[PDB]
Amino acid sequence: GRYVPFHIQVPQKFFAIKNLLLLPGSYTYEWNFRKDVNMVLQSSLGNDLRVDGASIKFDSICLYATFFPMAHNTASTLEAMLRNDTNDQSFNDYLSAANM
Amino acid sequence: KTAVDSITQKKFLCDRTLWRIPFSSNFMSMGALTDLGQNLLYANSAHALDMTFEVDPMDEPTLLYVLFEVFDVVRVHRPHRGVIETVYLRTPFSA
Amino acid sequence: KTAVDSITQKKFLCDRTLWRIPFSSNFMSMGALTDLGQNLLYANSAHALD
Amino acid sequence: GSIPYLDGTFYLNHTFKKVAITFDSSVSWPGNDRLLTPNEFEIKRSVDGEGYNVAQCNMTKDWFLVQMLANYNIGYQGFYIPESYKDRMYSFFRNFQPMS
Amino acid sequence: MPQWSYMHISGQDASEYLSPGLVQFARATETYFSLNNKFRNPTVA
Amino acid sequence: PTHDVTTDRSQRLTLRFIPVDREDTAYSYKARFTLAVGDNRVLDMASTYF
Repeated sequence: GRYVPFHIQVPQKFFAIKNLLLLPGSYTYEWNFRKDVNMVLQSSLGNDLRVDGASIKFDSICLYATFFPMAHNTASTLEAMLRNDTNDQSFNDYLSAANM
Repeated sequence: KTAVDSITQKKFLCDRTLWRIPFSSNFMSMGALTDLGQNLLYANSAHALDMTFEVDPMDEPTLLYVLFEVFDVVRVHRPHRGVIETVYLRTPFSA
Repeated sequence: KTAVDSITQKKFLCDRTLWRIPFSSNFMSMGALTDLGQNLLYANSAHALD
Repeated sequence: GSIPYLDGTFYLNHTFKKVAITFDSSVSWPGNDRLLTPNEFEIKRSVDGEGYNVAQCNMTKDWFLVQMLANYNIGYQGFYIPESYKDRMYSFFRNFQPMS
Repeated sequence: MPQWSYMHISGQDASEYLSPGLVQFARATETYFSLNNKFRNPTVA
Repeated sequence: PTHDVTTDRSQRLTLRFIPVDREDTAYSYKARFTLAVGDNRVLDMASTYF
């Protein structure tokens, strides 16, 4: 059907956040989204969808995350160890290049 | 039997790939920080760059996409419950 | 242009498999004898299931 | 014909709705507020609005998660396409056919 | 160089710059809660 | 292991979040989630999804 009420699951793709182990605390997670049909959609013929009638309206959005059911003493020792200066976490990009 | 005289036409196709020129003396992947990458002449000195590409002519504009392979690293420190500091490094080409 | 108003029907098929609920605390294959398989409550008492 | 009890050709897996596990009189399993429905594993839901379905079918996230942890132990470090050698003919993903 | 090492680009081995107790803990919990990908291993020609 | 790994303590294996604030323009939209990582809650970010 041309009319589709849809549901879609989308991950975090930025290298630092997506290999991170997040320790106890409260933290803000905020993002900005694209609605432009010529970017968010793909057609086999590449025709302009703004002019030829495709449209999208986003009813709602939900967020999900999975947690380990770890022992509290172990959990405390593992939080303690990663808050130390010598034990900072380290990441790098797979593509790792400047684009021109 | 009735065959004309003929000439031969050769060509090739190569879809999906990126062409790669690694910064190594023998051009081998022997590790990511390369031997030219460790040498002292290059390291303490400044250099300008001039590359010249030949490509085939098109009947509408095109783009040459050059990826400069650099290191793009991040260090992550979380000092207290709810606080987080981040140290970003990109070399060559630092912002 | 003339498209009728529509509803969406979603489904799946899954042939050749059994539904599995392994008996473990965090649902992991950490050992053939599960950790849960060994705890005292199930081992030192009798329990009926429904 | 084929004999599913012997040769393994099961196909009515889809005809289950939800499962409730209860030890003695009111002793819940796994319980301790581990799932959004804590006392029952809900396999499928007709038109979710609460965001509990997944993967473009009507199977739930919680169940999908469970099946991935039981079959391949993937869950905790996130979803990805299971290894080809592990994902055999009788394994879940290999046989998963979402439709809309 | 100094500041490469500080940022672990030209640094030492991951098992060697992490606290031992933590190394030891990571080696016990690897197969069922992977920690290798969290920390850099720099390859050097 | 029957110790020093898992717990029998209360807590959710997976958390659902609904936006605090959403703002929308004619081409774009930003969403706000507040991630409350509790006492002894261990979260690998690779498992995150909208």
